[PDB]
Amino acid sequence: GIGKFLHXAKKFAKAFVAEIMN
Amino acid sequence: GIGKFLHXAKKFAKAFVAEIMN
Amino acid sequence: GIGKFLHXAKKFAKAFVAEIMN
Amino acid sequence: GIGKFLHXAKKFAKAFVAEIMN
Repeated sequence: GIGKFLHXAKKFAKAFVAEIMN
Repeated sequence: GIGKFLHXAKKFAKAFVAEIMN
Repeated sequence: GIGKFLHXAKKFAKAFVAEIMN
Repeated sequence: GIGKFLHXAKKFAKAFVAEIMN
């Protein structure tokens, strides 16, 4: 899905942000 | 941590790929 | 009806997202 | 392209107007 794909990016965006913070 | 973060990357990678193959 | 209208909407959403990525 | 996307918008607008005008 296109929804799946974008709600994919959002998860990775958030994991990225959590991690640069650590 | 890393595992969780790569396993974020992995899901985005695989969803990005499924999306381009439609 | 609804099915045809929603599937109008879905085509715009897909074209919109494509357009912003290109 | 822009042509494709614009002619996405047009189909959506036509589907919306036709839906909502009952």
